[PDB]
Amino acid sequence: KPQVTILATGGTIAGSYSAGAVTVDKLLAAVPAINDLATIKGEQISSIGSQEMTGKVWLKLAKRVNELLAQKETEAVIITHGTDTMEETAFFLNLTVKSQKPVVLVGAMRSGSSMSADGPMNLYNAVNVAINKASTNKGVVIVMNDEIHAAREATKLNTTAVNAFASPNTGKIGTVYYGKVEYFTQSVRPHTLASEFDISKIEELPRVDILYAHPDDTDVLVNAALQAGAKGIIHAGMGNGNPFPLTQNALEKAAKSGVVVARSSRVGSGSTTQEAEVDDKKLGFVATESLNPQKARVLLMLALTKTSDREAIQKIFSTY
Amino acid sequence: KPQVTILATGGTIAGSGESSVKSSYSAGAVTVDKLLAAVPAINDLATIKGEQISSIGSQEMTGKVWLKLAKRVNELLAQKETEAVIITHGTDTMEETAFFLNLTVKSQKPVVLVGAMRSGSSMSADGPMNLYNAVNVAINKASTNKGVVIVMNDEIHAAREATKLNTTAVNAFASPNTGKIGTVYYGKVEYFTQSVRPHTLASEFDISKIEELPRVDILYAHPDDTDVLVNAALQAGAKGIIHAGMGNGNPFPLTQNALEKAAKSGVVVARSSRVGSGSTTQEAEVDDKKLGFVATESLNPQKARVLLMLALTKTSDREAIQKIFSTY
Amino acid sequence: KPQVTILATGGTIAGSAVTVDKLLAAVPAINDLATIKGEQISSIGSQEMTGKVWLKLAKRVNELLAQKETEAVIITHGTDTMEETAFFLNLTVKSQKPVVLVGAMRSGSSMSADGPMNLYNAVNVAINKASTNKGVVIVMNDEIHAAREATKLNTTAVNAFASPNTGKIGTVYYGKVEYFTQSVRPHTLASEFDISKIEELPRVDILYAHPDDTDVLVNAALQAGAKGIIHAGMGNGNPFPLTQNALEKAAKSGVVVARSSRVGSGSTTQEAEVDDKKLGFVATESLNPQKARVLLMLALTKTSDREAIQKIFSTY
Amino acid sequence: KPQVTILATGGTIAGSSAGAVTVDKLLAAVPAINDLATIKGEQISSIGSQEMTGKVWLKLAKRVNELLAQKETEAVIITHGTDTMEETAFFLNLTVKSQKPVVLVGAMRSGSSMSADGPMNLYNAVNVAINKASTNKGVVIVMNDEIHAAREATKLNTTAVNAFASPNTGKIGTVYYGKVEYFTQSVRPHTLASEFDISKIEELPRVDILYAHPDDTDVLVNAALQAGAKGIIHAGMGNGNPFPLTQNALEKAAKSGVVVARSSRVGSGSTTQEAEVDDKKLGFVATESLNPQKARVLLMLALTKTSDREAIQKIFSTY
Ligand SMILES: N[C@@H](CCC(=O)O)C(=O)O
Ligand SMILES: N[C@@H](CCC(=O)O)C(=O)O
Ligand SMILES: N[C@@H](CCC(=O)O)C(=O)O
Ligand SMILES: N[C@@H](CCC(=O)O)C(=O)O
Repeated sequence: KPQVTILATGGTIAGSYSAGAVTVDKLLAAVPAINDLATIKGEQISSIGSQEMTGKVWLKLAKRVNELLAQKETEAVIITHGTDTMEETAFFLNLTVKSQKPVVLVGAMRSGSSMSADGPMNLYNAVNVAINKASTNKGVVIVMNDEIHAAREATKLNTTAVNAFASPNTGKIGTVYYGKVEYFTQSVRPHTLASEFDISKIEELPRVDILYAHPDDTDVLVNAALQAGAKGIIHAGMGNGNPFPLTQNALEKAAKSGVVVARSSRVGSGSTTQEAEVDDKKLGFVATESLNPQKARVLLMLALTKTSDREAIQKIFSTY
Repeated sequence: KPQVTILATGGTIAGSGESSVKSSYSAGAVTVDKLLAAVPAINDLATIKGEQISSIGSQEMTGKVWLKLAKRVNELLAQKETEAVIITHGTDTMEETAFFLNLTVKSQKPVVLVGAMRSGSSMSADGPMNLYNAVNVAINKASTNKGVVIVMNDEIHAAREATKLNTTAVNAFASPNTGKIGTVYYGKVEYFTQSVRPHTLASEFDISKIEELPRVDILYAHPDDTDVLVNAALQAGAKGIIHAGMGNGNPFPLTQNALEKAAKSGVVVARSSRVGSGSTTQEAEVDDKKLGFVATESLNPQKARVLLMLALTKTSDREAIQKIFSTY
Repeated sequence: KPQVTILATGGTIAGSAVTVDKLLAAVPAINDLATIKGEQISSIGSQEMTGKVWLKLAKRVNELLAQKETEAVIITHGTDTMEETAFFLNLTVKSQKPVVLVGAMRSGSSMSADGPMNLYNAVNVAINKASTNKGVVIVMNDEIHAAREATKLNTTAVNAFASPNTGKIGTVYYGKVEYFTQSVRPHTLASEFDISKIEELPRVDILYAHPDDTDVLVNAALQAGAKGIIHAGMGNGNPFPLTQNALEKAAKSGVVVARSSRVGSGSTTQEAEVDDKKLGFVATESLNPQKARVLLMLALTKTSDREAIQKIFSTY
Repeated sequence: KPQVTILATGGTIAGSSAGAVTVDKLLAAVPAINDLATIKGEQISSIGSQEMTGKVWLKLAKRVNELLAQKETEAVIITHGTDTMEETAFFLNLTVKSQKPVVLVGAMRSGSSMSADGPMNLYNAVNVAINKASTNKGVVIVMNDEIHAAREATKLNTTAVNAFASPNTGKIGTVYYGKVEYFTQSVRPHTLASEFDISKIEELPRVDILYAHPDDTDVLVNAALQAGAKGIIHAGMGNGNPFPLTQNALEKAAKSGVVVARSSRVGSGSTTQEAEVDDKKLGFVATESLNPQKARVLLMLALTKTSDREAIQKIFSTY
């Protein structure tokens, strides 16, 4: 049997021999068929809802994943996670885990005690994906609702639906249906081993704020973010990354002062492009291209561990 | 043939390199004359008058322009000879304008917003067809009492439901919680559904005597979030805050504490979501009655901001504002 | 509390009339919402459905909703052809009272079975005051879909149901029901169809278009006594030439040929590439082949006139 | 600048010597193309895509193979009607023996229409064809600023300019005013990796498609058998399920040596093995994550090599 570690970041996503953590033992009690597929070890990394996630928990999680996958006996890692910010954690890991071994994030849109709880099947499927030979070198994945999503592309796109996860710019890379795993595509953007980021010696991540653009917008939130020590700002702009004039002036000021301003969009999908209506080279801004504000924040945070140069950060957004 | 006024809020959404000026007819505004020159088939469908209400990209829109636009639409539709109004508009904030109008226009006559995702000078510009289709929708008898609509990419979207969901695509407009209410294909209009949420004549909002709208900020939630943007919004005089929360409208704890403070101080805090679709629900993880918050339900942050702005012209009571979000 | 009848046909629905009693044992919270009566109308997978079962079901629903004590009907049904049954009922049930169809994409004995929640939500929709006069609805995966618009769009997903031309009309989330839109196409009471005295429905075949297509399937359908043919055409309802010739023959012989599309969404339009008036064809517009077949079947109970059938497709 | 051949299968997709009049009209309508590449043109057929036939597919595939064998040819672009572009693309994806780009492109709106999509689609298609990252992606469809893998692409709407989709996987890349970016690629074998070879083939095997529904029939199966069908795609209800009467007739067809492959009418997802239909007992193949029309193409090619159930199942589980 392959050996897999499940890292829990909160409560049980399913249900209502010790693997080595009470949450994971409850999961194995709820979904006993998992034991036929793999030898499961368990650890409790944090005990929070995903809306309480912090960079400190991310760094801890990434370092631990790296240390687990460096072990000869460990075939893969599964992380149970709240759905609200699973995309951010998955993306962070996708650029910080230095292995080709599978890393799978999984959660549940419905409570484990609910009628028609999604967790049991999601978890079962996640274990099957983790142990599948074809999952090697796919990068970090999210497995939800019979679907396998690349971490670069995945987002929570609905407040409540069991099918809330989507990859709006590319679609799912594969399927998993009652444990049967099939890949149809893979990301051609560099991840994991190919990533230039290394967080092994990092204790705190740089501060990056996100601003929400709208008509009759303001400068006061840019200024508050500067005042609070923001190293970067993601601007979730109107349409193709467009700011209101008053806000643009403030962002220009921010940029001149050494804070990295990266243009994303509030709309939900598509690329926030270079050489559209905003003169990024003149104003000192970066275009985040085909990401979303929350995932752009993650990438900018990592970029800021290496550099605050406009051109080098643009190149990072145009690569990853 | 019916008489329709096209209100332009910026440049031409169709054509390039046109003249306004032709011997047979003008409409009363250069932008609109250029539209007619670019799409001459429009003149067979309706008698077109034109006005220039503003001259901006939609990313520069302001409450002042919205008030001006709404009052003018109300005037135009009060005229016996005016069958409908079409507003040409930038795509970036067309959804906010449409939604504002949907709650402030006191008529059953059609109001149609239309734009173009591609420049009129571009290869394969979408504006000419979008505009032609918009005119056909504006004059169609079935468009009466549908509320304010957006017409883009052969589709008719209810203002309550519409959003720009993509940065660049000609098909960027969607109604993610309900779909389009109708279609328009080479001018052929069909409706399949209609909103059952009150709009236009049935709206309780009235902006005829309003000069400035209340200030409502929007915040973007994320892990390791902060209190400093709530505080800055309070300091700047925010009457309301839309919180674009994680998942089903969930805040980070530090931010929640600041929002609770904001609520206690009389600022209306309304929970929406960053995710893109679905309802930010009551009686989920956030105790809204205890904390003093409103749940915006099936809107999005930007449209929730509009509704809260209008609500704040009448009241800042939590229960009354919740009822407004649960009605409109 | 309101009285509701659940009709089982049934499919694989909740838990590991007896079927309805098992549902109530699996989802006991339903008993707090309504007084549930149960009947077994058929005992089949929905891939075995027939016009005889549809007629029986519709007559029974009409009888039940004519009763003063009956607030609504819920029909448990297999997912494969739920859309066809819902659409049929939408044009044949003569009442404003709610009719809700509900099923499950996963077996009731499966991990994470969808049936229990679907059923619970369906009862809540059936008894909601806003569900009156919405027409027949499908309730699946927290969503309320109008029968006219609904289709099964995926082979296996719990979210397989969609309304690709319009979206869902409402939501139901842990029993909380909200409507955001409603159909403006006539249904139920406003329908001109009446099946109370009908024992067999007219035969309507469906053909699948493709490059290098054939005439032999048109001919076989004619030979087998087809009163209508739905052609699931390429793109905007377009036939291969050999097939078109055969369909023209079929039309001249009195068989109604209606153009739909294989693509999955959008309207198969009039006045596109196919000269329908010349060739003798009807354009089905914004339906799909399977639902167009239902509507043509009903139309054929009243008429086989091209213009009248086009008017029916342009109305319903 | 790179040399690219545009093969036209019908009229102009844009506007109202490269070596073919259609292609010269395209260059007149979209002159910016000439800055990107040296364009040669050929007229392979002169038809709407609803009139496509295997004969035109064979001709097209052989010609593409010839053109890409030429050192001077960087890529091929094929202008095509939208209705059956997905079939032609899928066929070429399994028959073109090269890593050089092959790009299919069309227009949902007529070139003479207001807001015609052809000019931009064509411009974008040339940019994709000449991009270095398009090598070894397989055959692609370029429409509405999107790059779709041939295996996954389908026309999903009757009229919309955004009618093309990849419902099981999404687009593999984007092209926006000529700027090309790939985000994914297919991991299913295509082009050079395909086992199919049509260089000596003159006619493809006959494969019919049947549309399933309640109260279904056996007469269409029988007519297809009578007409010489080597295979039948059954577009089944839900997860590839037949009506009983029809299943009996398909079982008969299978026993008689006709390959029966189960797909679905629904639009997306896999028609799976080991669901409600006992394929091994009845003699059927499950087409998995394709659609009826593309399953037909793959079965047609499979039938040039074998009519064995197990070998055809393996083909559907591979490509
Ligand atoms: N807000 C919770 C919801 C539970 C879930 O859907 O995962 C979380 O993300 O932690
Ligand atoms: N972003 C500008 C450009 C035009 C458009 O995209 O509609 C605007 O919103 O006005
Ligand atoms: N194909 C079966 C699946 C089981 C179910 O849907 O209940 C049916 O349509 O009945
Ligand atoms: N049905 C025609 C029209 C052109 C088009 O839609 O691309 C074809 O496919 O050739």
